[PDB]
Amino acid sequence: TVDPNRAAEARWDEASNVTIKVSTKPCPKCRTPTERDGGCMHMVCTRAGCGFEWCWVCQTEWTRDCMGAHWFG
Amino acid sequence: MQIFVKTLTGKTITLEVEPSDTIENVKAKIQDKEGIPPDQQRLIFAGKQLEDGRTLSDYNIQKESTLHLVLRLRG
Ligand SMILES: [Zn+2]
Ligand SMILES: [Zn+2]
Repeated sequence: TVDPNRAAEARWDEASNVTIKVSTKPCPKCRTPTERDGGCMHMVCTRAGCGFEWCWVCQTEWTRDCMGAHWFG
Repeated sequence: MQIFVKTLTGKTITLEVEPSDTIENVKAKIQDKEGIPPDQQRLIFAGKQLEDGRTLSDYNIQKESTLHLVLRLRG
């Protein structure tokens, strides 16, 4: 008894959002996946509304304890 | 054609490109206006990655298509 809304601007963004959430760790402060190259544990959150630096292993902020104990893997 | 490049920030950008544009030229056109280095651009199109040596036609990318821009870190 009601006409449903129609759109096509879906599935491509969804499948990209799913693939990124499984291939990259979510930033602790903004739940946004952040890319990691090489083997340094020094992660810088790629979201402008964040800037948060974090240890890829520890899920907490970047600190001297993380620089001595595992700067890289 | 206009495409949309959706960053991991939430800033989505407009970009004018041809079906014949190489993925390298798409990244250079992102660097021009956004300042973002091409070697730090991981383009994703529906799970698939865009290789720099391919074109927009090689991925069947049409007008109004929305690409994911993942920003690669150096650590
Ligand atoms: Zn963040
Ligand atoms: Zn640590």
